[PDB]
Amino acid sequence: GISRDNWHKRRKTGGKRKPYHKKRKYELGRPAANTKIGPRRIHTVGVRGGNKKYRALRLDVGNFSWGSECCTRKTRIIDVVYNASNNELVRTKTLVKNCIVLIDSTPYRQWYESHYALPLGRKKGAKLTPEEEEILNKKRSKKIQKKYDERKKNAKISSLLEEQFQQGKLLACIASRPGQCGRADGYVLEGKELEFYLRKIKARKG
Amino acid sequence: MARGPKKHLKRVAAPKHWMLDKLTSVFAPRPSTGPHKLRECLPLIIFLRNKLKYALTGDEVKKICMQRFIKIDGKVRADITYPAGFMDVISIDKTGENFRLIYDTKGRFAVHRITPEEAKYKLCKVRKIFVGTKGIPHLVTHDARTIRYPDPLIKMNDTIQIDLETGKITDFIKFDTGNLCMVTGGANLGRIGVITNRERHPGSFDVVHVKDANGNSFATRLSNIFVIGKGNKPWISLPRGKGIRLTIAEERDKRLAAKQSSG
Amino acid sequence: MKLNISFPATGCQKLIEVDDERKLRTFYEKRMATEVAADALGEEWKGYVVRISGGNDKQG
RNA sequence: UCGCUACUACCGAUUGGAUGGUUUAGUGAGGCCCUCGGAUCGGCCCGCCGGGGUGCCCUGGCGGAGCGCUGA
RNA sequence: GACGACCCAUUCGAACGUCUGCCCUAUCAACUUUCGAUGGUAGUCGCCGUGCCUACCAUGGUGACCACGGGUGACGGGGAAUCAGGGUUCGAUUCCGGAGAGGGAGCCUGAGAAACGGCUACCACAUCCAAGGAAGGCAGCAGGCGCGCAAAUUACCCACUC
RNA sequence: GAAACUGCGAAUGGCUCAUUAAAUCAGUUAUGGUUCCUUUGGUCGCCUACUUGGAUAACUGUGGUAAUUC
Repeated sequence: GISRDNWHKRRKTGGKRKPYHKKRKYELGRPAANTKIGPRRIHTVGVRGGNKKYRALRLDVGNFSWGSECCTRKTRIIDVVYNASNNELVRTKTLVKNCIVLIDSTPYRQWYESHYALPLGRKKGAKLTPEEEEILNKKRSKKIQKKYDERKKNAKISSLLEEQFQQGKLLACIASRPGQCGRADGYVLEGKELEFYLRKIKARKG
Repeated sequence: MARGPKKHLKRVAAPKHWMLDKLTSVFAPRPSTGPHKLRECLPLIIFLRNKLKYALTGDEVKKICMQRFIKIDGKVRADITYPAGFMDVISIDKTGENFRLIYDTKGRFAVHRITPEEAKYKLCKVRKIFVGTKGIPHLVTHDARTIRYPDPLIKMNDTIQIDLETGKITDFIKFDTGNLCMVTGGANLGRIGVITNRERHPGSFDVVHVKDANGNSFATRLSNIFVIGKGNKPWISLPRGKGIRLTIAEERDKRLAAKQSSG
Repeated sequence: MKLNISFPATGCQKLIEVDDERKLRTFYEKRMATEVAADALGEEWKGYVVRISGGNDKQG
């Protein structure tokens, strides 16, 4: 119906070619996923040669990663901020490859606190002392220090990172096609990208 | 016509090395899918009534194959058509006969009878090396056998002897200059001669010179060469003719010399 | 119309033909698979309830 | 040149007629996708009986309640 | 032994893409573009590559070496007739490739179809009816009407070839 | 052993030349840009298991429509 033909469209000279063969099943469209954020709705689509293709509508979880220290945990996908293909897609909260979105930022802290033995940015130390100090202080004899010594000075954590934990959000990059895969996935922004997209955000809105 | 795959091949579309006539009807057998390619096959039924003449109609072959007197590559087959090609062994155990499919210098599949002892193995070219899962290797051959754990110095364009009984190759030949080779396709076909020289081009369609024991030099593409044994010493039995590739004048001279068309 | 009364504990079923408006008024303006009292159908029914399973319009 | 017959082409009022294809705008069948919709049909919990077991349990049969929760 | 299933290889292919090759016409010389024309960047879609499609951005692309437009009683090729040499003319038609099943469009099933000996709708036709409804597509083999200068049996049979 | 469910084929063939001027098509090349029924060869162990759950056809019986492989 809606098709992805190539026997339409002008040649280089501005010429036209007269109608040749009728539309066929291997040149075919099928309308866009237009996936949002919400409760999971998945549809299974039969596709050529078999080998079913998953189309995801309204995901709310993706597997992001923090490849700086190589941990990857499942985290909720809150809202869109920047979509580098169009401005309109952000307004209706459409989710596609290479967007910039927000997450809860929760397990990354839990991992950091247990492994590097330090909290991130904090409102107050009063919260920590009755519980959440129980993990941070430890009763080991022998391997209070012995393990943790090797973790020291490999946890400088950068300025633009640390400030974001306090808000409870982090900026990560969709590196999947949700409409073809059936899953959202990605990597979290680091380095110069994370400097770049801040400037685009503050430029465009506000 | 086409919307999917075809299931007919006519008489006149079919290759000329099956030596078909033109006064039986429009269709020809067409080999069904298998390890060999249809411009290199000899379909089974063409061996049984257009060569050896046991059968006379296609319905007779259907009554023969069901009885399970036929084998191919030491296993039992039971259909009108099977796509056996170069270097396979047919085995009828009731008559005590064994055949081999190999090329005349004319370039067509002949009758090359052999001892049953010879018919316990065949010679197979290596074409591709492919590392499988968890650090295990594979071979790929033209008869489409995947033989795991080969020796780690065997590479493509070599040939390997396979025991039909147990698989799992016992020995091999290494591709080297001065080893004896047979041709399997192209304009030169059925010629036997040593390698002599190689030629390489980065890209594709490298060629391979050849010379025989009649003092003639010729060349062919790389991928039409098949190794048969070390220099002037085949590790297989050879038919009459022996890759000489006589001119037409000399062939005339032989026939009028023996005066041979009667016994 | 007719009816096809059916007894599903012998597997038997029989016909009967009526055109009395009142007895059929019990069935009128109701969808399939509703149950209604068949006691309206006469004096040989007095604790029967039936279920209508459908039928055939005119022109089949 | 003018007069006589066969014959062919051209111009032409009629803003000719007929048939076919393009083209703006409006209207738009049918299917597909998406978002809703819930006719209707089941399952699992509490009574009585049957079987097994410790008034109660499991399973089967039968009825009714909330039809509660749940699937199609 | 039989059947089924996941993956890899193989076979039969399928689908896109490279370079070169074309009949008549200028009383057809400029053509193509936000109704994407050419390119860049990102995304959607698709079996995959790709302006295929969308957003943003650039202003290109093609032509006297004939573009663009129009015409063709133009399906293409393997070939055929004539012929000293060079040519000319023909190729609907038994092999190979392609396109189409009254005209258009959409779609189901399946590994493979935008299928018509499958389906749904519109349009042009034509059939039955108790007038409430229902059913159809011979460019398959025969056969009929029509059209014309112009073209065969409503025959016999799966034995051969598949 | 009729019938009926299930698997498979019906996308092959046959026919026509209407459309179609870099299109079709031919020679030559490319999948390191992809899909592939089938055959062939490999792949085959991180109060229920002495075998689990509940419906449909043929069939039996009663019908409707002028008419249909309804």
